[PDB]
Amino acid sequence: MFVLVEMVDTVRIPPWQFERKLNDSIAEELNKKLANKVVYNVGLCICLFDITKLEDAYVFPGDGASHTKVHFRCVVFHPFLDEILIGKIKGCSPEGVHVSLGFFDDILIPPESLQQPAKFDEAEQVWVWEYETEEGAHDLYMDTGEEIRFRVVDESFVDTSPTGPSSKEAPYTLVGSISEPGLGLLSWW
Amino acid sequence: AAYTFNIEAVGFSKGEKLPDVVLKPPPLFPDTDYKPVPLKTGEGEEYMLALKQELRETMKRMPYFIETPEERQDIERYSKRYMKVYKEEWIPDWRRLPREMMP
Amino acid sequence: KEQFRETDVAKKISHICFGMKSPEEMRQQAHIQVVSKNLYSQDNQHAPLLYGVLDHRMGTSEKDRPCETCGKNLADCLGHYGYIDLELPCFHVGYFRAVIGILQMICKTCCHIMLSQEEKKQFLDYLKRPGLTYLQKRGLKKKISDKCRKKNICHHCGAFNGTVKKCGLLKIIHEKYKTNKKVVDPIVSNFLQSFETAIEHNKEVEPLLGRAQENLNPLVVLNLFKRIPAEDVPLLLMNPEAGKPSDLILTRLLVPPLCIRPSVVNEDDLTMKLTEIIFLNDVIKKHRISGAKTQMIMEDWDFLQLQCALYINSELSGIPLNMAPKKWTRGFVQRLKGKQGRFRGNLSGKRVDFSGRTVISPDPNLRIDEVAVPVHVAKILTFPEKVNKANINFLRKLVQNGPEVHPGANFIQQRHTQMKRFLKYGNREKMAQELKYGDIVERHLIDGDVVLFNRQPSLHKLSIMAHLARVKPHRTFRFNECVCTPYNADFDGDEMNLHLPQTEEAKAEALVLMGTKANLVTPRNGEPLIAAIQDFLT
Amino acid sequence: DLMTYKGEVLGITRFGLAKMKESVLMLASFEKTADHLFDAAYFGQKDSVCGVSECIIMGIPMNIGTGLFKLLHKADRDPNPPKRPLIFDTNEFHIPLVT
Amino acid sequence: DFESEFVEVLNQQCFKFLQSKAETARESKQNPMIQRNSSFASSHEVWKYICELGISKVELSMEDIETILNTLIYDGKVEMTIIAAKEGTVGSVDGHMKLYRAVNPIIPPTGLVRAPCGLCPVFDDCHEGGEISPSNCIYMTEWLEF
Amino acid sequence: TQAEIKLCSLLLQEHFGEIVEKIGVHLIRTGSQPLRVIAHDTGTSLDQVKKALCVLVQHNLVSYQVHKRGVVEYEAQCSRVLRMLRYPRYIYTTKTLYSDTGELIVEELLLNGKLTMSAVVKKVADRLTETMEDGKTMDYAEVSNTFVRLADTHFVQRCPSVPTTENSDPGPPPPAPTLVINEKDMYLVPKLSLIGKGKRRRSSPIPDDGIYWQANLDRFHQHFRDQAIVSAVANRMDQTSSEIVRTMLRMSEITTSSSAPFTQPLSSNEIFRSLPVGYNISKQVLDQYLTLLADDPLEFVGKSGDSGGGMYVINLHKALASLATATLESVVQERFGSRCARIFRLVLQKKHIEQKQVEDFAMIPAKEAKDMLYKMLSENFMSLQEIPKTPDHAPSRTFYLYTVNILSAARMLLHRCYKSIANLIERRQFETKENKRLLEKSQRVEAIIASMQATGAEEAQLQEIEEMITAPERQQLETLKRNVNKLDASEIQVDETIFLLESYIECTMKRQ
Amino acid sequence: TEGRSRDGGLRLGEMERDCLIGYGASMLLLERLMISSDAFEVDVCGQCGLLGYSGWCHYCKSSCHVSSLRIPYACKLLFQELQSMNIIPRLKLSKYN
DNA sequence: TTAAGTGGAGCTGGATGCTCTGT
DNA sequence: TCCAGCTCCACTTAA
RNA sequence: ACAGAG
Ligand code: SF4
Ligand SMILES: [Zn+2]
Ligand SMILES: [Zn+2]
Ligand SMILES: [Zn+2]
Repeated sequence: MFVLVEMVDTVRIPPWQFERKLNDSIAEELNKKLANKVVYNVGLCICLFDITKLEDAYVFPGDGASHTKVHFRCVVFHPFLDEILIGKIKGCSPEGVHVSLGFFDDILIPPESLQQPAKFDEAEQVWVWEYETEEGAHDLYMDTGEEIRFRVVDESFVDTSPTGPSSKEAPYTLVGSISEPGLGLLSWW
Repeated sequence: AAYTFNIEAVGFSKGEKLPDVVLKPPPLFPDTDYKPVPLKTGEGEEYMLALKQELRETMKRMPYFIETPEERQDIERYSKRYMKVYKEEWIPDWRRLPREMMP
Repeated sequence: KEQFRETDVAKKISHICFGMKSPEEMRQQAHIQVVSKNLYSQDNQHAPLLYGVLDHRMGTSEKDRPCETCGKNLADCLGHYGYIDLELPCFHVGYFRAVIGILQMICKTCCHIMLSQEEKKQFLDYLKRPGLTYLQKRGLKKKISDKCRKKNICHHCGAFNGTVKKCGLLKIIHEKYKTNKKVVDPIVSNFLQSFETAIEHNKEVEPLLGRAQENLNPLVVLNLFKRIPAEDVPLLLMNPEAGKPSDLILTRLLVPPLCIRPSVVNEDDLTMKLTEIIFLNDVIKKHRISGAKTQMIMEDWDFLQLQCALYINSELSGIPLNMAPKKWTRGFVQRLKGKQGRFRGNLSGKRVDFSGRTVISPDPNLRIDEVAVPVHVAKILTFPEKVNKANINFLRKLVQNGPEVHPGANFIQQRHTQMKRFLKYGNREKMAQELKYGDIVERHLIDGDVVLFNRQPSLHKLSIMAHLARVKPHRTFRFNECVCTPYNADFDGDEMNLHLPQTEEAKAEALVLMGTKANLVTPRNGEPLIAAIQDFLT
Repeated sequence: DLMTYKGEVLGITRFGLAKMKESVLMLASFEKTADHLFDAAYFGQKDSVCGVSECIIMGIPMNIGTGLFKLLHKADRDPNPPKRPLIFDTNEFHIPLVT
Repeated sequence: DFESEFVEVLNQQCFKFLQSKAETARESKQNPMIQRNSSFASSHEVWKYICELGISKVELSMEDIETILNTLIYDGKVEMTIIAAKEGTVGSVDGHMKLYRAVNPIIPPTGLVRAPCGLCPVFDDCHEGGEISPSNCIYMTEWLEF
Repeated sequence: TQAEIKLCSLLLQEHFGEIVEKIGVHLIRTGSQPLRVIAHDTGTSLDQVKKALCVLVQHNLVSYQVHKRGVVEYEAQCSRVLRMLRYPRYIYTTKTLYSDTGELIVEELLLNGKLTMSAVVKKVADRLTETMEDGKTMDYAEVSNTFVRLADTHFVQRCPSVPTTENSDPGPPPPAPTLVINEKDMYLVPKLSLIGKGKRRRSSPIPDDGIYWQANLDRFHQHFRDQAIVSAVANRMDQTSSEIVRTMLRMSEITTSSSAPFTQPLSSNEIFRSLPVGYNISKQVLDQYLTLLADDPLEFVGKSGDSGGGMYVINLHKALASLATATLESVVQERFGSRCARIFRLVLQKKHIEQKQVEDFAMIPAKEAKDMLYKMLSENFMSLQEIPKTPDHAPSRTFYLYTVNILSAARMLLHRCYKSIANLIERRQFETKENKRLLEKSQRVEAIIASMQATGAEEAQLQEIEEMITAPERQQLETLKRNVNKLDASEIQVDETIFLLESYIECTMKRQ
Repeated sequence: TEGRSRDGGLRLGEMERDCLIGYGASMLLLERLMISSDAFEVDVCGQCGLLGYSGWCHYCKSSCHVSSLRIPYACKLLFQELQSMNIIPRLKLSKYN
């Protein structure tokens, strides 16, 4: 479900690390700058996948470190629209249902895309669903959060960059839907 | 305190009534005494008002309005044939147009 | 969780493109509008005013009071601009000779450039060739303006275009109505008789009307230059992405940050010029309301042009006697130009630290590559030795001795920190134990340091050479007299300079390239200069 | 040869140097320091920071001397290293769907 | 000045007399050449009428009103044509006589004044991205409301 | 012309879009260029440049010529881009002289740029079906019958023709065919025997090929010039006198240059038969009008002859100078008030004048006149002569004669107009873009009514439209429309000012 | 500062500069005439080429193009004296590679 | 006869060494 | 205190 | 601003 992103960078290798093969030292110094961070237009970087090319290791004047331009590919969790995923409920809230996908927690099920039978919680945090035959409106998305299946209808990037001179909002947002048949808790289908 | 130039060469022969010191800068949109003339109305001047709005809505739909091409669509899907933006194409008269412009 | 951001975007300057700001880009840079003439409040609190010059929204030039825009001290702040609005346009004195040039090329009636279709086609294709250099542009401007001056009628509107020339300090005149002994031309004959209302009431018009001409002025030339077609702007050799003809006439003026003009010179001459500009802008604005005569308004405008021009360049030649400054003042041009200006005094050469000076005296028991440095200079001139596996146990002993014993150290600095611990205080035997790799110990100058050595007048490269220091008790600098001939030194109370290179790369370039053993022969004829002298020849 | 390489005998005066040297900041750091800076504003000239004098002004190391060459570190490196094969998204299993 | 609060009422009073007299000929509609002649007033009759109204104790001397009527020309409200003094009740100039008639303006007010831009005092400062912009102008935000 | 290029950028974006306004503005700003560097200076791909250039040449907005070594250079026609703004006034004025068929002819010619005579009579017939009902077709005969009447009146004219390759230069094909205009056949229509009917949008080889036709914009300006002169005479003299002027100008149409100081003279003997029969005027009274017009110091007419009875010419240039001055005085009056407009007409008649004479002549006191005088300098309505006593030019020893120059103040005032329209468009587009949220929302509710309008459409959908939360929002959409309708209407009305000022500037230039 | 009374220091003149060029000593000339006098950092916006502050460009009202350049302070001073003269030094910065 | 291209003469603006050491 | 460019004005050729 | 020193 992931993608590769082809990226370039100039990596500074300091001179105490000259006792190590360069392809090992470069990869470590790249994971330290990319892992668990969102790169704006492309998504959340998991780790470096491989180095595809490695240019000349210049030494610039006034420093002793070596600078080398690296060509590399990185595994990034970018899910395409209308994809099916499975994940666990962390919380119920008035604004909707919040889903976790392992590492990723900013998954929104909006109430405009929830199941139609029940749509306004009666002063309760937990969301509800009513079926006439079974369960009299007490069926619920439990706080323990047994895995739901959801379909990612929308995603948005918000540019979390400094405004004004210098001297926490979620930068990657994902919006699901659950209204289709076959979506929901796994035990329902 | 005196300045570099002599103030008597500018004026002020009496020795008083120098202009005051501006404290706050003047506002960006100062108030004006005069107002615009109200518009011309009529059965003929309003028909030009409606024809002007019908030329925007038509010339955006006519084939001369070359829209910018889309790119970097992520994946292919079966909803591509259902969502293909169909529009007929105009062709010029290549006698008048130069040879250097054939597509 | 967090978004990626690059940590430290170091970049390299690729080129400087010069240009000029439009009056409405000035308003977009500047943080405040300046309107008040008074430097300081009248009351004893000694605050500056909120919307006058010396306002701390434009930065600070004293540690006592911080900048308002970014809340940061003198050491941290780059400075910020304000602007002054000018009620009437003025010529910029640096661009004035270029203002006339354009008015000699453009038609004064429709603002098209006075060239035929063929000459326009020619020069526009000259300006296409890749790699057009600065000299070729200056030559092309001459040939373009040459043709425009030999034409007297416009190909586009047909109006007559006489000579444009200077007519005194910051004034321009256009000879639209020349007159000749021949049969009188139609259009000039209409103008000469239009004066009928003036002649009825003013007798003196009738001699002087032969000398009546179009007095070009900033209110007109700003209105012409807005109307020049953008197709014809490249043929004036103006680059249309660095500026426009409209920008050459200043209707707005930036005031520099306070750190350009520090608070105790009290105020700098730029700050007092800007007061006078603001005052005269209030004089002119009031006289328009109170009904002064045109003789007064024009004179005041003439003052505003002078005060702006003397703000930029205070050495103007043609200043009338009833307008001349009583005192000399630094304009911007005077602090750029000359021996004590920026380019010679502060940019090409500058005062440097880790330097010393003393009387020189002989010592033949030193080698020719050595120089004796007194202990009093060696305890001051420190070299930053980076701590590593080869020198850790050596630098510990130097840290223990501390500032007062000669093989010692004045400062210690931790790995990723930029403050410096002054090693005179604290217990040095504890600070020696807590040395880590990557710390910097600022040790004293010791035997075997590469040190630069230079007599004050330098006529050739051998007047500055690198020597290995050796520390000795007496105060003078000392070297073997075989090296007197390169320095032209004579030990009669002569003084010489010493520089301690603060970088490992600067040691190597000094040692390999500038060492005395590498410089036994002069570059000129290849003859030896370090050799025997008197009492070594006898 | 410096005096005659442009076909005319050019002096070592400010006038000869203005015909030999293109750089504004070099020209402005010798004589007529005001006029050269206003002309560069008018012409919109861009200045190559390559020359010796403007390198010392801008604080960058000059090309001549020790600046003419670059140093590479002789690290133990393998350029164009072995790539990880993809398993899924290879071309032989994914012939296009549409005609 | 003579008196600024004095001339301002005489300015309209003279034009009302010329407007009245022009209205008589337009209502007469007998013969357009004769009607054009009838549309002119005498330079002496307008003075003798204004001084007879009795606005002020000071006498409205003919040598002043002869130059006051020029202000109605520069407001664009009246024409003046000199005629030879072939016949006239006084003939106030040797061989010459002066006629006055009210006239309409040449054209209605233009299109630029109808737009707010035509009257703006900060027109030189207004730009797309600036502090003063059409997208944030107060002169348009007011004038579009009524 | 930075105001012109800013205004041209908006017009091309609204009528043609983003990847063609880039090429259009670049041609206006730089002048003529070969094709390869149009792409390189812009960064557009070569295929998009060809698409952009071919649409701009279709609507006659760029020309092309062959040059040395056979390269084509394109060249933008700046004034013809601005005349896209006057298109509704053209479509209205054809509806005044001609029926609704003549309205739809000019609409198709202006929107497609060039059409063949067969193509226009087809597309006018198709579109006029919506104006009619109950079986009656539009037929191609009554379309062409108006087109040939449009042609004779010169409102429509043939485009420059391709040359006959067989007659001239047979051989290797040229890079561009070097088109030329033929003066004989501009107003000579092809004859068409084919007829037919317009299709009512049910949705369930060509003889005049190469005879392209386009609107003759210069003929509309000769119409609008007449209306400015005729209406000025209608105010000053009488409606009857205005008709006499309208009679002279309508005869002048076919036999005079669109740029000349004087038209062809006509005798009063031949004016008499041309005036409509309802005007109960004798020939002798007609000569009373003509002398009283010629007596006017505005001099809209003059004598210029004596043969065949009374001879009279109407002055084209001198009428425009009056109208440009009346335009120039009217903006002074509204911006600074009547007392300042007094001073403007004073200095204009007393051609050079000083402050002490201005207060004397206008009966405006000091500290009120001088404030008005000094503002008129700073807005470039008025000038200083500055006759010197000495070659010092010192302010203490010179007499500052004021002057008004009409030509420079007309060019200055025109520059204010181009920026004024650009501002009005910028306000409309700002308020349209910032309400795209509500405009989509108000579309989608109406889309529920438009889509599935009749087939299977139950009545149970008509109330669910106002059930959305957009019902309170509606107050904003009434404010939107009243804003846009005032901004659009002012964008039309400032064009009345441009045409008056530009026609004066157009005629004083000889372009020698 | 200027001299012995003020613990001033010593001058590397225009003539000593000419000596060091003739040795080809490019890094020593950088150490003496930048690092041990007036080393500084400025925020430069890569879009407009003007100087900014604190990683913010007031001209553009954006934060993303700004970058740090190592510059002598006297040149920063020159680049602000010249802008007040309305001679604008618009910089362009490449990466250091 | 005069339009015009080029000689000769006067006006204008630029420049004139490197540092410390004190009052 | 010494020295290049810029502009004004007489001085032949040429139609 | 003046005097020194090399
Ligand atoms: S401020 Fe607004 S209303 Fe006034 S001229 Fe500018 S855009 Fe027009
Ligand atoms: Zn600050
Ligand atoms: Zn012209
Ligand atoms: Zn910026």
